[PDB]
Parts: sequence; C-alpha cells; structure tokens
Amino acid sequence: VVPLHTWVLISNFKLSYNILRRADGTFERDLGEYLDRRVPANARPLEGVSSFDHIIDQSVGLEVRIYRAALEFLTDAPAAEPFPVIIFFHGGSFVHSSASSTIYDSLCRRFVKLSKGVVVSVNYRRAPEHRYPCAYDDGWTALKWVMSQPFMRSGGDAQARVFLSGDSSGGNIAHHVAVRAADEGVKVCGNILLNAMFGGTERTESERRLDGKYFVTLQDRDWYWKAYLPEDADRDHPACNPFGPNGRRLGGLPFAKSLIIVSGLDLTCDRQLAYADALREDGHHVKVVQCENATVGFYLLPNTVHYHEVMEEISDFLNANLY
Ligand SMILES: C=C1C[C@]23C[C@H]1CC[C@H]2[C@@]12CC[C@H](O)[C@@](C)(C(=O)O1)[C@H]2[C@@H]3C(=O)O
Repeated sequence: VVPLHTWVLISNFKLSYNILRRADGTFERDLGEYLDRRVPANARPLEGVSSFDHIIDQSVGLEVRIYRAALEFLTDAPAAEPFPVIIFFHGGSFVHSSASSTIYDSLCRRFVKLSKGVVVSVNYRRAPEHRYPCAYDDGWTALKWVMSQPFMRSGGDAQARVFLSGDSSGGNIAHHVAVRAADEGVKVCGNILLNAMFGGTERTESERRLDGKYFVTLQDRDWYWKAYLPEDADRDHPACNPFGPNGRRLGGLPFAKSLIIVSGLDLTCDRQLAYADALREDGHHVKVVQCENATVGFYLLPNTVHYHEVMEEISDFLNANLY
C-alpha cells in the first residue's frame, strides 16, 4: 500500500503531467512552468538552512541553488575540517521541475541537515527544447565550478569533497558526469542515485509487470526518452542504456563509489539493479539499497520506514566517504 499523502502528491504530478506532454513530442512549457510549485532562494535561514541562487555560466544561462547551514562567502578560505559538497540534479524525466521546485528545495534542505555540508542544486537545461547532451554538459560545468571555489574546499589537502547525486533523470545525469570526471582524473567521493533513470529498446520483466500500477507508465517513459535523446536515436543509445548493446564498460577508471537507492515499485527497478551489477562487474564499489515497498518519490515525504532508512544510508555513505 502507498501511504495516502504519497498517493495524493504523486498522483497530482501524474495527472498534471498528462496534459503537458504533447502527442507530437513537444511540450506545454509555459503552462508547466506556471503550474510548478516552487520557492525562492532565501539568505535568511529557515530551520538552520539558507539558500542562494547563482548563475555559473552566462553562455547558457546556467544557474545553481546553493544551500548551507547558517554571495561573498564563495571567496572564503577552505574549511579546516572536511565537509561534503553534494551536487544535486533534480528529477522530472529530463523535462520537468527545477532547482526551485519545492519538492527539491525541501530535499536539498534535508540533505544539508543530514550531511552537515553544502548542497549545490543544478538547474540543468531540460528537454525537449534542449536534447542530449545539454543536461550532461551543464552537470560537467557545475562540477568544474564547484571544484574551483575556495569555499567548497576542505580538509588537509584543501579540496572539494564532491558527491554527485540525483533522482530519476538527475541520477542519470550524475552517472554521466561521474564517468566524465573519471575520464578526466577529477576525483568524486561518491555518487548517490535515487531511482536513477535508465532505459533500453526491450522491456524488462519489472517494466511489463509494474506498468501503470504505481504512477508511471511505459507510454510516458518512452515519451521522455524520445524527448531527451537525439531525433535519430533509440533507447539503446548509451545515454539511456549505458551498459547495453552500444554501451561502454568502466573497468580501470577512477570511478566514484556508488550508493544506489532503488524503489521496488518503480517499473524500471530491473535496469537500476543491472546497472549496479555492471558497476560491480567493472570492479567498482557499489552499495544497493532496495526499498521493496517504495514507489517513485518516496524520498520526498517523511512518511515511510523507507524514507528514514534511506536518509540514514545517505548519512552513513557520506560519513564513510569523506576522509
Ligand atoms: C511522468 C512522471 C514523472 C515522474 C513519474 C511519472 C509520474 C510522477 C512523476 C514524479 C513527480 C515528482 C518527482 O519529480 C518524481 C521524481 C517522482 O517521484 O514522481 C517524478 C517522476 C520522474 O520524473 O521520474
């Protein structure tokens, strides 16, 4: 059973998003922006956390929201003691939501309380207007920006202790940014993936079994992939299916340790677990948290055991991977 408040909240998204996707693959963008629930940044702490909006790349208008316990502070000296910086990529299937979306503002606030660190939430460019690889470009831009701020740095070796994190499409983005980091010898302390979004041309058992049962449909999954991938591409494109027929194994790369959180009632759970399996197979460290009773979005409402469990696993993983 889905708790009633989760059911109501996620259904509200499901039904609204139904009217925004057009049959021709275009999107009701102005209406989507108008209907999204969002909050401003606020320098004044709410429950001990403050937030600040900042453009980090003027060429593409790329903005982030920075959260910390409580503008000029970015200049501040590297902290004596280590702290995590979590670079967060919101969900919404490459198409929806924003760093200002209340569900994500609230999650980032909770991440700061939980990590005693800093959260940088990236307003990546969205599909269908901006297709592959724009969102990945923006996450790489954000990683490099974070690494270069004195404030973000900490510990003996005064460096940014960066974790890449995201749910849904943002978890996909986190992965691809992490791969690029490993290719370029940029150190990432860990990836935190919540229901990371992956796909492929064939359906898995979970996809066929859970289709339409828990807010998500294959029609809509196919729609979002079509919206993000190049016009001539299919779901076996490596952005979508990083270890499928057109994929690339990651053996030998200095790849991040991964905490991989999977909802058992997310119809794509099979792919997330096979993703984890492939990382392990490539010699990388993976911790998988399977939340068998959880639907998509469970980490958004503090109303299930899985919610509490996962916040604790996140805290443990951060602590374990900081020093
Ligand atoms: C069309 C969509 C997009 C969904 C799934 C389906 C219905 C509910 C949506 C959200 C809406 C709330 C969260 O952003 C989200 C991450 C979540 O938990 O549910 C979204 C999810 C996704 O982008 O993967």
